[PDB]
Amino acid sequence: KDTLKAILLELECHFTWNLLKEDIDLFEVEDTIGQQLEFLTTKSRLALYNLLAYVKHLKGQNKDALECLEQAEEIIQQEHSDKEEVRSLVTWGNYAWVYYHMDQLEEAQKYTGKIGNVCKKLSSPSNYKLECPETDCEKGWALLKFGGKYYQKAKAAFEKALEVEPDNPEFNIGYAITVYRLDDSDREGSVKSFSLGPLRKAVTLNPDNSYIKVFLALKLQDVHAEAEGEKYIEEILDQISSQPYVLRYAAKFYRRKNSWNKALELLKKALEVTPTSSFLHHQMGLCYRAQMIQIKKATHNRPKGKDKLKVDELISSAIFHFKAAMERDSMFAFAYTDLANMYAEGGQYSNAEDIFRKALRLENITDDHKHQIHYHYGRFQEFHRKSENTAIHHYLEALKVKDRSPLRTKLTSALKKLSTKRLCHNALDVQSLSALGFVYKLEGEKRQAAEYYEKAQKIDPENAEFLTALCELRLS
RNA sequence: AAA
Ligand SMILES: [Mg+2]
Repeated sequence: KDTLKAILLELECHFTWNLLKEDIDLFEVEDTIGQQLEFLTTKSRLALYNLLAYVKHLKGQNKDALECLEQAEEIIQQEHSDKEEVRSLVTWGNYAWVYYHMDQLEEAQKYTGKIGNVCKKLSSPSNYKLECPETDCEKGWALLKFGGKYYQKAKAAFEKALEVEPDNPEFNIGYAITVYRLDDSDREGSVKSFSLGPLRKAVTLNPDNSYIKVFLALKLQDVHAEAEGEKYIEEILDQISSQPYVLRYAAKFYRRKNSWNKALELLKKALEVTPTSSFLHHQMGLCYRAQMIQIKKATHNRPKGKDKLKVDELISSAIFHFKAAMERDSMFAFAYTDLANMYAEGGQYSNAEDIFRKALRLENITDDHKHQIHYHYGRFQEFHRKSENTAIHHYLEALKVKDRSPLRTKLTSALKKLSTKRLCHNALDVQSLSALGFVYKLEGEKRQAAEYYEKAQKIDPENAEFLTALCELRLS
């Protein structure tokens, strides 16, 4: 039996790719995968059903997982008659792992052995896995689905597949999309457009694919070629209909151009197809907020008459959708911050607070996103609740979690104004002392940082944070 | 899916 458990780990499939269930909302993934099967016909059905099966096992539904794996076998027979045996390895891997979890050891073995046989047949240098670009590609996609944390591992996976077939249409889409997301991940300030080239190439290799095209259009918006982008959008919309995975990215395009009504039209159309989508609900709320803001700016932050009436309607709508986004994807960090921010604007602080505090307890979202929550809660504390003590705290956490980001200077500027103010009132305010300590340390003003920590330590001598700072402050 |  220990021999079997050893062999399982050697297999190449979802069970050995470190896809941790904690890093996602299991229901959202299971749901959206289901929706991708119905409404994203470009993507591999065999891959989605292999992934679905694994997801279902993470939900503790091993019986349904097998059923999913059966669908895959049928798809293997259908789409991959030729190259049947080699397309079965991942499916067979999930089978062996799923049966092992159901304590059907004899059955689990039947699959590993079935996998072993195929490996020597096409003698790969490994006994229970065969390196393959299509599998590297499936790997890339599963990784992507498990969120921000996996993007680099995803990128590499596609890179491994493209190493073999640099001109494969499918492979290029995966890579291009991955680099496109990494353009929007862990930004330090300005926008990134490493993905522009790979998308160019992806599109050329996939002429009829409007899903890949929409990313090129958005990436062209990002780099101030809005004209070229919008023409790409118009071409797509006249070329496809009611494909939620395409309409929603066109909606985004229009939204940023401030064409909110046209964005709302496209979203709504995507919605009647896929009404539970957290993507769509977020984008909707964003449009209502923006429209709401446009009015406030046009009335110097104090609308009267039908304006105030409209603004309150927009707020309520934006709340409805942010909440929907949040309820559908418990891992959707910006669903929480936008919801709470809108509750704040609405003056329902109790609701703002409850949403923020849930967002502050998400352990497994990325540091970049943790960082944004600390930032927004900090502002809520400062401007709505007027608690400078609490805001200073959260600006510090934001920087501690991620110190180089487009928020860096908003955070250090805020910490400096607040700490100075509070120190003009009480020169012995410790939190404010360690605050300027931390910031000056961050800015490289090593001496001023030391002075601030020394004043802090004089007040709170055996503080292990201030002792640590002064030390590491002496170590350059 | 925010900036
Ligand atoms: Mg999603």
